[PDB]
Amino acid sequence: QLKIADIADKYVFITGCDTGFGNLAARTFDKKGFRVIAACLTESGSAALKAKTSERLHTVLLDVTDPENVKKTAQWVKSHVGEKGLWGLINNAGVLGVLAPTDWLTVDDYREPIEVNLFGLINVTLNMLPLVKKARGRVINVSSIGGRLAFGGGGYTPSKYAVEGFNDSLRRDMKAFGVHVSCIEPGLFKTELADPIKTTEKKLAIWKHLSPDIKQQYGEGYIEKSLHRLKSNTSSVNLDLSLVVGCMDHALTSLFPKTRYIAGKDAKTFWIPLSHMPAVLQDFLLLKQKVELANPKAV
Amino acid sequence: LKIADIADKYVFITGCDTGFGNLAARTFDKKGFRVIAACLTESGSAALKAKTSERLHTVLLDVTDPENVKKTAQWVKSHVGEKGLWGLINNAGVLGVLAPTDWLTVDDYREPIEVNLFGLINVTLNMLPLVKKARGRVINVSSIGGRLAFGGGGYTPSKYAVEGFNDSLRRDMKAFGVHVSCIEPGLFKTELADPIKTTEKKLAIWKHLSPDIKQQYGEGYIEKSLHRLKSNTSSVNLDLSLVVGCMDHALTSLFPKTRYIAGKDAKTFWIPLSHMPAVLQDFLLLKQKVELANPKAV
Ligand SMILES: NC(=O)C1=CN([C@@H]2O[C@H](COP(=O)(O)OP(=O)(O)OC[C@H]3O[C@@H](n4cnc5c(N)ncnc54)[C@H](O)[C@@H]3O)[C@@H](O)[C@H]2O)C=CC1
Ligand SMILES: NC(=O)C1=CN([C@@H]2O[C@H](COP(=O)(O)OP(=O)(O)OC[C@H]3O[C@@H](n4cnc5c(N)ncnc54)[C@H](O)[C@@H]3O)[C@@H](O)[C@H]2O)C=CC1
Repeated sequence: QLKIADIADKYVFITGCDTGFGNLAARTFDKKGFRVIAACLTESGSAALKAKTSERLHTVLLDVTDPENVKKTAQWVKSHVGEKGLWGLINNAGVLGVLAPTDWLTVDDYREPIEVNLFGLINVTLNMLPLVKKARGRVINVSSIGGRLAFGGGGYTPSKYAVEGFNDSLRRDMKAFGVHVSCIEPGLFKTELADPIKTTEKKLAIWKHLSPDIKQQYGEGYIEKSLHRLKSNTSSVNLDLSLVVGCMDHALTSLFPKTRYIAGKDAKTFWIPLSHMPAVLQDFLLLKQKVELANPKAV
Repeated sequence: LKIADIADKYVFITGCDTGFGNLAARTFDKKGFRVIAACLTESGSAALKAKTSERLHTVLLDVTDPENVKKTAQWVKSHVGEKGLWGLINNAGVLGVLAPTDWLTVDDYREPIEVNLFGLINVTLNMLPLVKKARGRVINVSSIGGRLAFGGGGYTPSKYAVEGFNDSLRRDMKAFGVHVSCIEPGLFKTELADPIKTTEKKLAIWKHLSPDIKQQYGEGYIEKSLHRLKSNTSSVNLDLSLVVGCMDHALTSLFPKTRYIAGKDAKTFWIPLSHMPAVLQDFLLLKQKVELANPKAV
């Protein structure tokens, strides 16, 4: 294979490096000899990341939903990289948000995941884009199988579908500047994103204030019956985060970066294939394992 | 065959002032449905009332106003009583600012996402108990723009998002016998997409654009891009009834489809192109795009 040269002279900006993919990426690209700028949400996230990495790495406190903070951070990066520009932007920061049946939710429940996963990713992209153009560099967007195949109710799937759409508008707009745009679609991975207990604890808070009608339709025990089911399929979840960082690595360092990478044997052989199937067949296969409502005719 | 007792069934349609929503309100009124036509403007609803039977009611709805949506859902709940709401057609939408991504701020993305996604979701969540009651139909108007990305701006993200929400809703509602249909129109002559309106927004943005971007694209880029939009306004459907016919099948068929494609453009070019890898989409979609004056001026 043909890799790029002068990795040591190139800067990579990564969002959400406190935990998960972003943290392993910051550490992996620091070892590789890139100059990493690791955006962290929390002081302890950045202190633990600094403590584990070389002097080539800098950390910045970034909340991607704070437009002043994003603009300041882009100003800082612009001074520091000067005429090298910014070789690599990895939009990794994301949250699950509330995940529940659609008919349990209000529109406000949809706001948080869209604000981080879409608006935050867009604003960071628009603020760094002049620097990535300058370097003729790489924008890497972290999507989800949830951006090709809808999860249950909540803003996560809409936010990820939207990222897929923005990613393609950006790729086509940037082809003229020699800037490559790569979309990464991970399967299910053990990170801090998706915590069966955290997810069940949010469903229970919603249940507490849910109308009598919905409670009668689903039935008492629905939440706990559907946790016994989530836990039946927690074995088939990747613990190897490097399958995703390897994809970021190829998108950063390959002379021929792919427009889409799929991480996880789950994703390559089940989820993405299922995303190409007509809805009749997706609904058939996805609904086979769903908890029966107590009183569906109580409408 | 078709359902029975069309005359006993209510259909709520958003954005009936103009375009698909207007033709749908009129077509379903003629068909003998009891239409509740949500209009953005007083003059939109006065002209719609004036052209339709006494079976039709109009309500003033801004889908981005959550108080207005909740009030309208209360009004509908009283009026349909125990029939519930047989049909919800989420039709209301706007294009927003359409321009190269590197011209835009995040704020430019907000309006189309607020109408096309948040507005559609909030109207859906407020009417859903009534649609469950009727064991009825939710019909979401997407776009080829929700399967294949248009230029920069929030329209394509909003439409991709609708496609995602549509599938979450279909799967959540299968247990209540509620069917969910997604309509993907090609390009149609409505008030949505107006080459002159689109060019007039690009020019206002140009006026405040950084020296760097202006050098890269070059003076005349916008006007060269209008000469090109106007070269391909022949290949734009004038027959809005191709879309309302799809809504009709989704409302009245015992076997409503999960997705309808309207336009010969959409069936034979756009949707096929949406299944191709990016190398091939970018090849075909970029062939006809205005060369930048100084792309290396970065
Ligand atoms: N782990 C999985 O199974 C899947 C993960 N993904 C995506 O991978 C990306 C990374 O998440 P994971 O590493 O899995 O989880 P994680 O929660 O461990 O990492 C997400 C990161 O986002 C940061 N973050 C959250 N809100 C932020 C904000 N407002 N501003 C700045 N940073 C913020 C957190 O500090 C954290 O470092 C996300 O975009 C997620 O949607 C994709 C598909 C599924
Ligand atoms: N016309 C086309 O070629 C295409 C249209 N579509 C979709 O068709 C749908 C209907 O639009 P068209 O009839 O084509 O355009 P249009 O502009 O003629 O109709 C849109 C309707 O939405 C209403 N509306 C706009 N903002 C609103 C708000 N905040 N609250 C309530 N109502 C509001 C307007 O009053 C109007 O009646 C849209 O969702 C659009 O995205 C799909 C693909 C392309």
